[PDB]
Amino acid sequence: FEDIAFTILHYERQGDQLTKASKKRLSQIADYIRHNQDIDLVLVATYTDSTDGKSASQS
Amino acid sequence: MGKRYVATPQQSQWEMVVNTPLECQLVHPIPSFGDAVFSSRANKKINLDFELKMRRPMGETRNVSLISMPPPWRPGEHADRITNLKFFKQFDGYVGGQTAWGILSELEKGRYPTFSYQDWQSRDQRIEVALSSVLFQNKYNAFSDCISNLLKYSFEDIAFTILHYERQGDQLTKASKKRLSQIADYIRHNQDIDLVLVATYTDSTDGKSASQSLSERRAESLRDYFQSLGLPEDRIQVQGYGKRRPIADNGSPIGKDKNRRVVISLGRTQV
Amino acid sequence: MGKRYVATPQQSQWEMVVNTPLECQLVHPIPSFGDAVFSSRANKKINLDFELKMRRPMGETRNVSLISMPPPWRPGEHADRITNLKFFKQFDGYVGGQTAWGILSELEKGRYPTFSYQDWQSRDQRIEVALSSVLFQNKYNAFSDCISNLLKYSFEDIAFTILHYERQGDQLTKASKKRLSQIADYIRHNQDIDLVLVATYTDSTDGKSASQSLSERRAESLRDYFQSLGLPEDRIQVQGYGKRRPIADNGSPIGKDKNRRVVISLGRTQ
Amino acid sequence: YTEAELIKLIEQNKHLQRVRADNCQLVEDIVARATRINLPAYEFLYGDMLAWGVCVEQDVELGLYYIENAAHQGLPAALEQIGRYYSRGTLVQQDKERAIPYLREAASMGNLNARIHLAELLLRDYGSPLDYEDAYRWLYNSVTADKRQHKRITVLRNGLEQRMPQNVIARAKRRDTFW
Amino acid sequence: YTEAELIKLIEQNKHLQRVRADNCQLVEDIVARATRINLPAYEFLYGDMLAWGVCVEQDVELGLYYIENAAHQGLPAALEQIGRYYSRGTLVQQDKERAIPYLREAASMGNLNARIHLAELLLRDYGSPLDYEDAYRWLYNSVTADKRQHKRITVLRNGLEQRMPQNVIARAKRRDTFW
Amino acid sequence: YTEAELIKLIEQNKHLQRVRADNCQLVEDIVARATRINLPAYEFLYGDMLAWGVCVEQDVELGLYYIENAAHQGLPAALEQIGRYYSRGTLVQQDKERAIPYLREAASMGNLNARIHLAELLLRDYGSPLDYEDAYRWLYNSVTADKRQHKRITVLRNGLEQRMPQNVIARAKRRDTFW
Repeated sequence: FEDIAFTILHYERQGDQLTKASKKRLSQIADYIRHNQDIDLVLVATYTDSTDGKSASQS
Repeated sequence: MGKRYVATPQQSQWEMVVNTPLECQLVHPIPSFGDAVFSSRANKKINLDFELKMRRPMGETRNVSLISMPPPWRPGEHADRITNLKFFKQFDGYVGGQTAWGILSELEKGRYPTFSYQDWQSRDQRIEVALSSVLFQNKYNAFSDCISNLLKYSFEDIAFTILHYERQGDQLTKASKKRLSQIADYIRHNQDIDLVLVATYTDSTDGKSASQSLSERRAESLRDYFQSLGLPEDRIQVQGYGKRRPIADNGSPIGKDKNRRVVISLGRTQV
Repeated sequence: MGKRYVATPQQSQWEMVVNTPLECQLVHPIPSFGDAVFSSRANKKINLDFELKMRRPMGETRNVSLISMPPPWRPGEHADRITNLKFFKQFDGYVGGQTAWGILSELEKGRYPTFSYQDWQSRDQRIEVALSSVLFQNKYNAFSDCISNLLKYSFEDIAFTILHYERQGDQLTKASKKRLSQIADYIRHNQDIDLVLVATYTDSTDGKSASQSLSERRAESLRDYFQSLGLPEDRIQVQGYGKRRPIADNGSPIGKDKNRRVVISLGRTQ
Repeated sequence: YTEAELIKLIEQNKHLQRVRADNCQLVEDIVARATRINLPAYEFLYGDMLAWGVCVEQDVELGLYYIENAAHQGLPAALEQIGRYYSRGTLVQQDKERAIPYLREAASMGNLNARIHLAELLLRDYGSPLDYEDAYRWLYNSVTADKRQHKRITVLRNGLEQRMPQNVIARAKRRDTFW
Repeated sequence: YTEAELIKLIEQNKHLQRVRADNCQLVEDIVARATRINLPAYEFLYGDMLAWGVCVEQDVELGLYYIENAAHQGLPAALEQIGRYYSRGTLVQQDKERAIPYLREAASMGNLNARIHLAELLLRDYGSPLDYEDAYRWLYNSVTADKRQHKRITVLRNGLEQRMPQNVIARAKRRDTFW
Repeated sequence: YTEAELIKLIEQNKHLQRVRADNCQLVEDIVARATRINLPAYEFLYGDMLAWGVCVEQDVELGLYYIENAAHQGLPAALEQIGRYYSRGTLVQQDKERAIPYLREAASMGNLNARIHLAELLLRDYGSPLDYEDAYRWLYNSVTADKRQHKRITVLRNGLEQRMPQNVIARAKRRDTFW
């Protein structure tokens, strides 16, 4: 639980999909969650680059 | 009396786990210890991995002795020392190069490849791990048949390919068709590729509009072909350039032959 | 001890895999090792290739010894040293020339051709590979019959052909019809030929329109003939050049006959 | 330059000398053509200039970048340049086995120097004995007027033949037509 | 301060020196930005100011809280700082095995200090071999301009190489890895 | 040039000498006729001009291409030239066994040089006895005015006669053969 409790994932330059390594880490998280019933809270904080507009970034 | 992990003649079994033109895998379960895995993969060069996978991972890095011990039912035969390896902590034991083929050879002769080392999980006492040669020959024949049917090239060998088109029509030359067939075989069996760049060009025979239209036509034909191979649409990025950006002298038919080309680049990230 | 790869009399079998007027292929499966393939191909010269194909490829280039060992059931007979070969890395063993015929001969006498060398996959130890003579005679007779029924020309000998027409008429000369029959035989027996290029053209005796008409009629007759052999219409190409592009001095009787000619060019997908 | 003129200059390995002779007036033209329209011949010329600092300031990293840009386009000379750089260790770390795939494509394109260097590397045990057949084929079908290059190709062919069964040599010598 | 300049100063370990050089005139702005807007750079800066008591009073718990919030949002320097605090016992009870995950995450994000410290901890048996590969990978494709740090990185790379088989080493050198 | 005169000059091996004697004034006409009209005599002439680099620049590949096109259309001198290039290794890699078919076709069309060269190659074991008959036939009914060449032809005829049975010799001397 100490090794996966905090995870930071990255997105591809164009698209709404995660990178390969980020999908692998998400699979690790999913395995640990699906096998552990004591996990109560999940905090997700997505945020993006400055390339798009502020409304577009928020969307 | 120390610990000796070997499959008894009634327990010994060999299995072909992976039998595909991209990988061959032969597995011997060592009872109460783990597995011994022989893995060969498609490549330009001879390669074989032997991996001793343990249920309880290696506790400390130890010097291991590989010997070709005779089985009990072979009196009057001495043991041949093969080599000394190093097994690393929390990693599966690895033997490679000619030594893995030597292990296979010593199994083919009815002998037991024995790894002897001091086990951390065993109060640092010496233990033996032997591979049984019972019921091995049939599976060795199947493994060698699989090895004979391995593709003779890896992904590195099809990553960047320049194909050429014929002077008349929209069909690839013979050599280009052969190389495309190689790419098709590997893609058909792997499908892991995440970047397929198809940049098409033409010669200087047609007008700019006609050359651009023809190049885009052939690009989209290749894109449809790669989709038929199973790759998702997103990974394919086709682009037609027409007569623009020649690489050769268009004043000679040889130059026009060189200029009617398509560049296919395949990219993947292991991580 | 040593590793000897040979088929026991209960395991030894010989097969004629390819039996066509363009190739002959006699195959002997060596158990646990691979195949031994004798191949003969249609050609103008005597040719035989022996390939020791191995399941596990050759680890390193090694000097190999070819001996004619007697079988166990022949006491009192000694072994004859045949020759010394070299087996190369990641390649099948190849024996050619007179030595392949000699291997076939030593098999005909009832002996075992034995290749001995140090195997890289076997901890650099000496191993033997033998070809069994059990059940060899009938397949050797079939192999000799197929070699007898081989075409005496290869793709290189017919890929470019130039034929001539008679002075009066739309028919080819005798020799040109014979060469066209040779081409038709090779095409009908070879499925790898993809392209046929026909370029008829004539003498200057007739008018330019008449020359073009004759050339095109001849080209269409040859195209129909090539269709009769089974090739699809999208593969055959035919063009009539009339009296243009003369290769010989028009005006001389021999020159005009030279120019009254067809070019047939084949193209294969090997 | 038109482009065919520039390509012919490149093929003779005189493009840098040509730009030197013209007193470095083509500098901005070359830069604009290379980085704006991405003409492969101009890309290779700009990459070479950046690599050796001819009429421009030297930039090895960007020079190799533009050489690669030209190679991925299909230029026979950029591919051979990349392969030779990897094999010799010029401007990059020496790597023969990384070089070989580049040299192969240039050799298949018709580049004589790529064929010769590929044969030299294969005869030095820097590739599996599965690239030998293609190298022998390419050398066998090579035509040249330089007697030195002719003798070199012949010797390399003999060297390659001393490692092949001669059922592979015959297969390399076969063509799909009479010519 | 702009966010980018503050981030770059944080990476160089001169944010506190810069704030001192300003004679602590922007302290109110820093407090407002950290507490209300929750800007990770300002959260890290405010946490360092509170923790070590520069200009502002020394409030160790609150400073560590704001550093942990900067880490929450994911500032690699914050993760590295918490890791080295745990590993060296600075303001916290020394627990290297607890330090390991923080350093690992910071290294995976691209912090060179985290990579070197994590490799040093692993070479002292404060983790597992199941990290070496990644750590080795992170030390392999890392570019530094300091000759001393370059030598240290090479030494740590060799130290890790002496502990993994050729299979794992081959896999480590042959993977997509960035930052 | 007229087509007939060019053909006769090609057969005498004086087309290049004639073009030099014209101080290369018709080069544009030769290029236009070869490239556009595809006249076999002009294709052969242009190929020889490009290959050996007389007046025009030396482009070996393109010259051999145009010679091969002249051969495509069927100029016997072009076939003989390609055959002797392969047999002697001139501008191409020496392959006598590859030379044999070209020489055979040129001889069958009527080229005396091809007939003599083919007989010489066969007498060096560079073919098969399945050719001797035809070659012998082609050497039997061949008329030359040069006493040296006549003696050479007779010598080659005797050399071939020493290798075939009386049945095949009788059949060879008793066949319809022209040119």
